[PDB]
Amino acid sequence: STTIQQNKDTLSQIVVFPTGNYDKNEANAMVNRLANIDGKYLNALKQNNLKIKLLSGKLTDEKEYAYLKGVVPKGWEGTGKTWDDVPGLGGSTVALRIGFSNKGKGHDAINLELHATAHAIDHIVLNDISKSAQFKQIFAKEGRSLGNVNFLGVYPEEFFAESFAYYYLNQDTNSKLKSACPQTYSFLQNLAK
Amino acid sequence: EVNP
Ligand SMILES: [Zn+2]
Repeated sequence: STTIQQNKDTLSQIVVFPTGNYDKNEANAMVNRLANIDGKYLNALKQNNLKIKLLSGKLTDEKEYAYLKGVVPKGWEGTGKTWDDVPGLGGSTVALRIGFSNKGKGHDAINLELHATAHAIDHIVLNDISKSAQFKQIFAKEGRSLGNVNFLGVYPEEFFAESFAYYYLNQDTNSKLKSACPQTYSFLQNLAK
Repeated sequence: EVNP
């Protein structure tokens, strides 16, 4: 209880709510799901001044993502869609459309905000560990075992982010990851130590 | 960096 509360306190210094009208209850639900992430990662995101921006409109309607209008995201080739249609972005920043958390809401992640925040942890906190030799070996064996083989199975950083989301979303996804991807699960367990 |  106290650890979840500490994580919510840390997130209060990371999450940026949109100006204007937005679904406050769903924004709170997204923060609560993010609070399941191990506090060491959250504290490191705060120290690096990473902001998790929750949005009520399209990502590319924000001034800082306007440059992505018409750009085809990695792994979205052939879909006829561009960044204008993507609900969640992670990496050097994090930007997330409120209401689009669940799989199928314009994206394929088990949870939008955990997946995007995993990219920021990978890139900012862990210095692109998903592209390290160690993780590439794990990805070579287990990277297709969550499905979405043309996305998760092709880009190790995507398999990392999705695995991270399974690890932290809830007890069921955590158990599913352990059964499907035992080496990835052990990798994530050891990373948090 | 950006990722979907
Ligand atoms: Zn991703």
